[PDB]
Amino acid sequence: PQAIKCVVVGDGAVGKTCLLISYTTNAFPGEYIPTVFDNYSANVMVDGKPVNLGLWDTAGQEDYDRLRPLSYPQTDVFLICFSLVSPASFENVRAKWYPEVRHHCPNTPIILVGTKLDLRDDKDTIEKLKEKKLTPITYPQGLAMAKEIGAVKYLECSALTQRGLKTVFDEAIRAV
Amino acid sequence: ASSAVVFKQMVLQQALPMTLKGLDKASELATLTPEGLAREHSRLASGDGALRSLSTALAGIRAGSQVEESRIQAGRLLERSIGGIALQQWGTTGGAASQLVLDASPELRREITDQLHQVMSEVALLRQAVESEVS
Ligand SMILES: Nc1nc2c(ncn2[C@@H]2O[C@H](COP(=O)(O)OP(=O)(O)O)[C@@H](O)[C@H]2O)c(=O)[nH]1
Ligand SMILES: [Mg+2]
Ligand code: NI
Ligand code: NI
Ligand code: NI
Repeated sequence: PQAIKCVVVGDGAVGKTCLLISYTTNAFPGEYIPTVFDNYSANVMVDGKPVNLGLWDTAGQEDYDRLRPLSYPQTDVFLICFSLVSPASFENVRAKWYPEVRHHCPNTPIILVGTKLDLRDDKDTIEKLKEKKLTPITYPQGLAMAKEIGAVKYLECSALTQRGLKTVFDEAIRAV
Repeated sequence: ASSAVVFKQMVLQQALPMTLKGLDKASELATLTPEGLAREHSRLASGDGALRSLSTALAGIRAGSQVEESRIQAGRLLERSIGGIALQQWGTTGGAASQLVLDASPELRREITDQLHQVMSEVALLRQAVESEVS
């Protein structure tokens, strides 16, 4: 069984922990657990091959910028995440995450992941964003960003409904 | 790996000075108004907004402090009932806190805001202990 180390980064509250817990436990977290540093694991079968997937959960706040790189050594694949209903978190993929990952790991494959997919069709969420003169990020925008930063894949998912969730990690694994 | 817990512990301890910076980001909570609470909760509870910076810093202290008393105080703050919901949960969106604040009456918002002002007084005590541990 191949051991694959996958590190997840992105702005605070984009859904990194929910995405990882929903995948590893098959259930959306029952409550919010702040993340400073953590790691989970899962034994999965991809293309008929057993894999021991090591998942690294990080803190998106800048106050922990000096801590995040401690999770990077020997990383096999990176998941850079942004919330599809937070244009600001999307802009940070370009302004912060892509640069940080590349600065530390210039040759590691990156999967760009749009999170909270279910909210893009959520009436109340759409309404609240409009009051702020904002709109959810569209699939095309995300795809273009993925190409801009050289991501091997652009994937969207919902940790809540689990739509597109399994594919995120199958592809992360297939990228190694 | 049992050594995986050792590394995690080393990392969490390394984060201690960083939680202090996070607590700094929580200072606006001392002057938050009931109107501001309703209006700004989603901002305060996302990114490095005051409520999320508060929850994250407290969790870091609870897990990374080598002083039992500091770990206990951080845990007690995180579990403190704010309007019936643990302080910890106020630092996120899409959950109970977001719903409660949305449907809150003026009186509940006042009660929540006052409890948050009170929390910041306890943060001062916890901070004094952590700054001492760091030095
Ligand atoms: N509707 C919806 N909410 C989500 C989803 N993923 C996360 N959330 C919400 O957003 C919050 C922040 O997620 P969290 O994983 O803690 O953020 P991070 O770990 O700091 O990136 C959670 O408290 C959830 O309420 C999702 O797929 N759908
Ligand atoms: Mg997290
Ligand atoms: Ni490798
Ligand atoms: Ni450097
Ligand atoms: Ni007051």
